[PDB]
Amino acid sequence: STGSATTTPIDSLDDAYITPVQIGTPAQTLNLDFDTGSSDLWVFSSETTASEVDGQTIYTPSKSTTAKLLSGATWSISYGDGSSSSGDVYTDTVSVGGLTVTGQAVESAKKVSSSFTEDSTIDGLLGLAFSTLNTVSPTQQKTFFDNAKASLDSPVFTADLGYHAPGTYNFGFIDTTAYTGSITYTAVSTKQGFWEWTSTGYAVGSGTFKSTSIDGIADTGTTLLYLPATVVSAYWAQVSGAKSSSSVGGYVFPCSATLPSFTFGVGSARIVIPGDYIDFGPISTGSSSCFGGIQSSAGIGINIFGDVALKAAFVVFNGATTPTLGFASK
Repeated sequence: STGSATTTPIDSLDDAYITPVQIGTPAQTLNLDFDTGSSDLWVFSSETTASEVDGQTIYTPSKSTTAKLLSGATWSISYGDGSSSSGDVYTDTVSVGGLTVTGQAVESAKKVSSSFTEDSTIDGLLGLAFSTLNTVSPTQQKTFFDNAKASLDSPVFTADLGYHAPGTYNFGFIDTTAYTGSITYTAVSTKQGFWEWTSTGYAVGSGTFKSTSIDGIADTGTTLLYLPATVVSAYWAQVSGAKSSSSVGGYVFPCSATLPSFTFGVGSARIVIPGDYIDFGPISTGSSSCFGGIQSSAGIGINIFGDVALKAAFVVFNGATTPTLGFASK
């Protein structure tokens, strides 16, 4: 089997992407944030504290003939950005782009933090990291991909995120029309539960490539590119007037600037992030200070190849017995 679904930016900045997911019988379609940095499929629901729902579409398990309470199971998750959610668990039928999993754990939120409430466009998350990170207790549950894997034509999924435009998540096949040149594959460590890999270096604009190992994660659920402070300083030094602002929370730059590209290495291959991908717009409405899309990972504890990086590539998440990651230009 295979699946193919379009993923759509939630706003004009590509802060996140939503993908429609069918849950239950008859189908209830919710727009979920596919997150290769976490491993829980959770949804706003009829159980979510009413004051914490503001415009989201909810899953109502009592209206699904295939929903079953997973007795005694609870979940609770905290994300890198400080947001969180928790609740109980149902199993139900879940379909993405025509690919169906029966008995998928659907984690129903009883509580969500303010950032979730305040974002009316995201109805929940669909985790695509390794199932070892799943938070369900006392019996850990499998991700949608882990459950689908054996049925897929090939044990892979691909992320093809758009810049200010829709893109695609495919399951079970590699669309050879969706990228240019070849796909370069690189080793993955699953030791921390992430799609963790080592970039071979970087360049700023038309500058020379610096060969240096940068360990980080491929994370579709993180907006920006978070890299070591040395790398990030070298980038922003090429933008007149750019500075790190503790009050704003990172590097800002004059909105009048033209940003240089940023290149990262994948083995001997190179992925180029155009400068415009690094512009996250005014820090507040009407400001002439703009927020940068490359930020320091210092104090995160890990480097993160988030959407800024991934949307410059066609990315293969290869879930073979020994997982790997592939990157192609597009």
